[PDB]
Amino acid sequence: GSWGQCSTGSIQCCQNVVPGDSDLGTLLLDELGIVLEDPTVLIGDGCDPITVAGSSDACSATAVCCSDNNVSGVIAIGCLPVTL
Repeated sequence: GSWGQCSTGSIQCCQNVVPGDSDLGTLLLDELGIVLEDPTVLIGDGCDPITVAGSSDACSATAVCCSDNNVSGVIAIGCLPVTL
């Protein structure tokens, strides 16, 4: 079993990696009623936790690592972009 290399939090594969203060990200989290302590974090909309494959095909959109655990059901908060 392999999630991904990152001890900064949890690894996931985000369909939308957008800044929380981004036009996109801000619109998204506003739709989700998310209170930001740091709007300058990357929020990953459409983010599924990577716990399958354990290979290059472990992510189809964008590989990230979220430091926060608060998910609205599909998003991710505080994600750092990772690859390989």
